[PDB]
This record gives sequence, structure tokens and C-alpha cells, in this order.
Amino acid sequence: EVQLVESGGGLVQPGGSLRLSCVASGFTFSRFEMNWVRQAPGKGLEWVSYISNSGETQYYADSVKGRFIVSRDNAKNSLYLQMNSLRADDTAIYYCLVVLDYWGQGALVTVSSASTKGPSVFPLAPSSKSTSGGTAALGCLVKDYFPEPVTVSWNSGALTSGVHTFPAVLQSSGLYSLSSVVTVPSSSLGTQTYICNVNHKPSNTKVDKKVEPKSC
Amino acid sequence: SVLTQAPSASGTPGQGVTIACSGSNSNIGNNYVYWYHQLPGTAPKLIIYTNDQRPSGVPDRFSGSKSGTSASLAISGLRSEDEGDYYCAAWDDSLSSVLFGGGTKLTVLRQPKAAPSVTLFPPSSEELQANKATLVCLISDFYPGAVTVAWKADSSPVKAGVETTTPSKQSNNKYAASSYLSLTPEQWKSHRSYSCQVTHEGSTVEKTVAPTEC
Repeated sequence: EVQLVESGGGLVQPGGSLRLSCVASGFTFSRFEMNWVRQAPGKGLEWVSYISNSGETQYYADSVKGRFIVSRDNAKNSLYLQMNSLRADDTAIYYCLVVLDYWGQGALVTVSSASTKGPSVFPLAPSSKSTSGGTAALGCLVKDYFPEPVTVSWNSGALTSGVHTFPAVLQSSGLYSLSSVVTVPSSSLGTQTYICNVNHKPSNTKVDKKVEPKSC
Repeated sequence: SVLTQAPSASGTPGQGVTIACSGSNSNIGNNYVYWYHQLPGTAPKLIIYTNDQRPSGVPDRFSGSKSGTSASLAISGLRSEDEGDYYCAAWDDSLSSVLFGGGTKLTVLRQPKAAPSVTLFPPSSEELQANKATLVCLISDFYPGAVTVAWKADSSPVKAGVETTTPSKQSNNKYAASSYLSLTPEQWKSHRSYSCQVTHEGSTVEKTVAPTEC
């Protein structure tokens, strides 16, 4: 069977650089062009570079031109990717491909200067007009923490109905943010206290944030 | 030049579906189209190569075709193992690059379709006093679990500063998603309005907030 084994990924700092390797087996490596393709967390597929069977011809994505160098050692049946001046937009799983036919399992490259950082918690206040009759949405914005994970609860676990906590986004800063929302009776906004409980164990931080109606 | 795919394709067990890929002469018009199937968490697998060829192991329920500047992947007899994301790709001569379509999520329908509701929060007074501003667009109660989100400042699209999560299941077995627009306090106060637009199947729903209102 065709096998492509990537290595050399990991955490690196922005402006830094990294060397992916992909070792081939089960086919005549030197007969075939190779490609690198990458996939940012949550996103689609983005081609990075092409290299001909002999190695004498290369092509690069415009996003990467002047910064990455693809190469190969047909004696060692290895494909390489020299990624220079790494920036947050480069964070992705990187796949090696033979032609466009078979993909390695991928190597994660994380481009961040983030150190451990607890979140800032901001209230998502319910709109004052949907506070008379019916239901209202309120929440907490859990901003700019690193690394994963955080946990969010409401009223120390007493409020679970109508709750949805979203997965986090990874921002161009290398820090994560997420939100948690709960739908409650409008009539309760006067009488019931709503507190989101945020726990970020990697920084030994807990935050309780009271979410109150806004004065319009 | 970009390859364009619809976000979502769906059918009940046993139905057929067609996934379109639309391009232009620099790419699909003159070059070979490839199709891939991906389960999130694992690498893509080849489904169609060179417009219409199937690799060993791909069932003949999958077939590819190309005409003019468009390509299509047909899937008959939909089964659970077909669900996942499908991507088309082609070389583009003007860019000297392999382009990928944006991905089509294929869903085998298990429950009725459901249109999203959208809640849009303006930046909190707390955050603004921290010299930051985030608009929070929360999208709920939809099925199948694929949407497109776009943002507008007043009436013009804004692409910078946007982050959107992949939909995941709510407690009521429908999907939710979130999108964020990061602004400076200056931009938020200087525009008349901001909107998040959510496209699901053949509807777009748009919610708007203004800095001068509740």
C-alpha cells in the first residue's frame, strides 16, 4: 500500500520556521510529482506547493511565495517543506500528497507566541425589549485565553436547560475565544440572577461573571 | 479565480445527490478535476481523479463528470458512510496553483430540515472600556448542519476580523454555530449599523445592530 509519513511539526513562534518531512513507501517515489496541502483548524483545504519528480520544478501558493521551499531527496524517498518566517495564518495541519492521489495523515504546525493566559469574561446582555413577555437570550463571551480547554457552567451548575456553550475559535493572535448562551423567561430578568462560571485550569483561573440587563 | 461549491448537499437514505463545482476557463475549463471525501479529524481520501476516474475501493455509486467550466460529483444510493465533506480541486493556469472548492457537507437526512434563528449581540460596555469590541452572532436550531456567515458594515461586506465556528449539536438535536466580528471601538461607533447574514439552504437571514440603539 501507499504510505506517506509526515514528521517535523509542532509548536513554533511567529517569524520562526520549521522543516516538515514526509517519508514515502509502497510506490516508486522518484517517478511522481509531490504536493503539500494544508488545512487551518476548522477550515477548508489550501494547496501550498508542488515539486516535480526530479525536483527541478517547483510551484508555490501566492500566500507562501518567497517564504517556503519544497524539496525532495529521491535517494532517501523523502519530501521536505522548509517553512520560513512563520506567521499565525500558517497554523494548519500539513499533508503531503503523491500527485493529487494519496494523502499522509498530516502534521500539525502551530504558529503562536501565546503563553498561558486566563480569559477575560464579558457579559452578553439580554435586550431590554424582549424582557416583558416571552423568552430572552443572554450569555458570556470568554475572550483571549490559552491553551485549551475552558469549561463554562451557569449558576454553579443549577442552570442547564436552554444552555448552549459553543466551541472555541482560534484567533490570529493564537489565543482562543468562545461563547456560552442561555435562553430564559423574559419575566425572570428582574428577579433571577444569572452568573456564568468559567474555569481555565491551565492558568488556575476561575471567573464568575454576573450577566445583568442593560439600561438599553 | 476561485472554485465555488455549495455549502450543503443532502438526501434521505437511498436517495441520490449531485455536488457541483463551478470554476472558469483558467482552471476547470481546461484542467482536470479531482474530488475528495473527508471525515473531520482525518485526512481526505480520493474519490474521483482526472474528471471521471474512480480509484480502487470507491464504489461505482460515485461518478464524476465535467462540462465547460463546471464539474459535478454524483452519488447514488446515499448511505451513512458517505456523509462528510466533499472538495473539488483543479489546476489553474493563470495562478500556477491548485485550487480547492470551499467544501460541501453531505448529510444523510435523519430529521426534518429546520431554518436557523439568529441572535446578534453588540459589544458590551465592559469590553468597550477595555478598548476592544466584538460582535457576537449566535445561530441556532438549524438542520442540516451547514451555514455560510457574512458580515456587513452598514451596507458593505467586511471580511477582516471574522471568525466562525463549525456547527455542532444542541441539546435538542439541531445544530448551532457562532460567528464573531472584531472591531475597534472607533469603527463600532463610526458606522451606522453592522449586520450578520446567515445562509442556510435557500434562505439568508440577516440581523442588524446599531451603536445608537438597544
